[PDB]
Amino acid sequence: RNLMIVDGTNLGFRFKHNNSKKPFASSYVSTIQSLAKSYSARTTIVLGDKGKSVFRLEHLPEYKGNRDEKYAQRTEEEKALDEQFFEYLKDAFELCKTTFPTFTIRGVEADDMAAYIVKLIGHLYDHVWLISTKGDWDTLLTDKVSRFSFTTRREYHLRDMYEHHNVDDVEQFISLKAIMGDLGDNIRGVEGIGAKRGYNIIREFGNVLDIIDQLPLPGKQKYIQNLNASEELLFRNLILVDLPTYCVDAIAAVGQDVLDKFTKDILEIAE
Ligand SMILES: [Cl-]
Ligand SMILES: [Cl-]
Ligand SMILES: [Cl-]
Ligand SMILES: [Mg+2]
Repeated sequence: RNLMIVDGTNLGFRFKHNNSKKPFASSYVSTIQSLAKSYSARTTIVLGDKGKSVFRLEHLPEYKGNRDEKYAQRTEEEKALDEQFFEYLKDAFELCKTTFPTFTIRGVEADDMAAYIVKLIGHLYDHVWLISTKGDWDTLLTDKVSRFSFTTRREYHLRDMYEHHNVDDVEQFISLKAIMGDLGDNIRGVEGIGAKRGYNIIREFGNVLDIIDQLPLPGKQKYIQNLNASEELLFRNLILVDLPTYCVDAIAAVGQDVLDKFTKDILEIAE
């Protein structure tokens, strides 16, 4: 009765250390099978990353530049080990494809594919279970869309949004992420705004688009002065973090034909 969407590269890292040394294709597929039973998945779709986010790099050339730097500073042995891991992950994906619908699209993040699948076919299922450790995927939560993380073991539901993310709803989460950015993705945020302040700002003035319309905001605090100077950053960050709004555009960035093919494939699966 449910749809299960697997963040497949993310799952591969589950046992990254182990998965770099010995082949894991059979274990990988049996994990997905176990998850599908646990979550009563009538349909299971596995996603992988391939290349870099063309859409996000066009908006922010420095996007995930910290991650690129780390890869570039690997020792030759670290790199070989990673190359081994990715060869094993490729084998895992190939085996996976024999059993489950499995997609990679060069230049498109798994995030965008997942968001688009939920939009396109989520209505056909009782519940949608997202298998990912990425907090960014909680921009997709609803009354009928939840996430499971293998690292934390938590099942993430919309009703628990404040516990998880210091906001009450997805619109707020998206706006807060835009305001705060993310060090890990090399996305700058507005100086002096923590989760508390940001939530309070959103509850006062509205979402980031509403905030932008009201600049300059009243208030003497330095973090308000910082916000008032940040129209460009806020608008760009919203594009970078608002998965539901931009997921179609992010797929279309690599070719309308590629988006059309993906749409066709997903609708076939859901029939
Ligand atoms: Cl590599
Ligand atoms: Cl700032
Ligand atoms: Cl704060
Ligand atoms: Mg991110």
